[PDB]
Amino acid sequence: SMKIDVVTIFPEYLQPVRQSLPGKAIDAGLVDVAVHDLRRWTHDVHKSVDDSPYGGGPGMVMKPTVWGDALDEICTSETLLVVPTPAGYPFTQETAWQWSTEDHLVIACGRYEGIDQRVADDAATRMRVREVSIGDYVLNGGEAAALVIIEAVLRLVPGVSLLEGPSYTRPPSWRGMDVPPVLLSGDHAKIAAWRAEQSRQRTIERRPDLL
Amino acid sequence: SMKIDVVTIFPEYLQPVGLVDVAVHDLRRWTHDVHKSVDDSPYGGGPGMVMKPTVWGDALDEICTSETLLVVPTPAGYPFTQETAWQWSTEDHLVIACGRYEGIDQRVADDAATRMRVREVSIGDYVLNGGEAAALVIIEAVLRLVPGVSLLEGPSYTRPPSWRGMDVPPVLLSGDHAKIAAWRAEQSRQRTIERRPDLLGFDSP
Ligand SMILES: COc1cc(COC(=O)c2cn[nH]c2)cc(-c2cccnc2)c1
Ligand SMILES: COc1cc(COC(=O)c2cn[nH]c2)cc(-c2cccnc2)c1
Repeated sequence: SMKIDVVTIFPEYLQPVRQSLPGKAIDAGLVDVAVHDLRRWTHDVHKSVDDSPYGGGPGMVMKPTVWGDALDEICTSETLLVVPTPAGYPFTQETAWQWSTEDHLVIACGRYEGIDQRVADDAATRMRVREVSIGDYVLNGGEAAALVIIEAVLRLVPGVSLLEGPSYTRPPSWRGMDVPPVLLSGDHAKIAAWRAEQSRQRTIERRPDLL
Repeated sequence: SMKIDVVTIFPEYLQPVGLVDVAVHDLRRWTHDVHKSVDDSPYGGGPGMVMKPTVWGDALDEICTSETLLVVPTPAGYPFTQETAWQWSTEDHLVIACGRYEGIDQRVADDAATRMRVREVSIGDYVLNGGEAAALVIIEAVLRLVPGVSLLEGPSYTRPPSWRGMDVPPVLLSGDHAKIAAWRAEQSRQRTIERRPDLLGFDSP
């Protein structure tokens, strides 16, 4: 059973996740994903979520007073607070496996230049906090990263190396290209060895970093 | 200016998407029979189903041209990075083919590559149920680089200068750009070493 809370200034962006949830998983109480508009915790009539950076520079920084109030209300001592950021530790399949057993994830979606660092540092004095990157590219905000994280974790919750090689299905011949005959051979030891070699060759060509 | 076509059996997942136009297409629109079957069991055995080449071939025939960059997200792909985003930001036409089940028949990409440029790419070393979330990541990373639209970044701070008894580092309040530039450098180097030693050419933990 897992609760996921997402905090964002674009709550509609998280409409897809709540759709893709099977009804049976929700009714068996195995999962609950809730999305919260950050501006609910703003203090001023202009609903400000950001301000200029100390020390100057580009972009605005999200306000600690607003985030602090939000996390105070949503988090508990048992919460795993997830903060997507290009500056984070790498989020990998290992990470997804580990988090799939958590009772409560809270994902803080940041925008612009980032979130005042005191938010995470304060939170870390009473809960577990993980700043993570889903990849070495830059996005405008953490919302797309939240979708990726939610999907990678929840598909490892029951009910909710080398690269893989090519897959084939019917028909045996299509636009002049035949399925590799070994796959139709009924020699399953040989098929396994062909697939292993396919995997080795693909990994050398595409991901030599994994060797 | 850029056109992006996304092809998927779950088009409503792409809802959270005039310098660019983005169109989303239901792959089932190119099936011929009632059940609208898009997948079948893998030749050679294995787990899960494989998307059939026939449906994909018909969809891509209509949607792509020889100028098209066909993008296929897959955990088995070349890495999609910021360099990739820069490269694709000047393309006229991206088509993103979103797979489901355990994958797409390899002949779809192989056939496409006889007519156009094809890129199988991974957005990271984790596994998703389908390419749709990866498509959203790729679209965001690329569109923000479209004309008219290393080391890890260190910590950022804004007002107030003291919050819950936690002070903004004093150098950031000093107005000394040289001391500030140097402090930020030491922060970034320190963060990179700790979190991403691979970026500086060191062994991963
Ligand atoms: C909370 O701090 C953030 C968060 C994000 C969104 O996450 C990603 O882009 C990401 C997550 N894994 N890989 C990339 C982006 C920025 C940002 C944007 C532009 C310039 N500088 C910083 C800052
Ligand atoms: C077209 O072939 C695919 C595509 C995808 C979706 O993309 C990603 O998950 C992804 C993209 N970058 N990093 C990860 C997933 C699978 C798949 C799923 C489960 C088991 N095995 C394979 C296959």
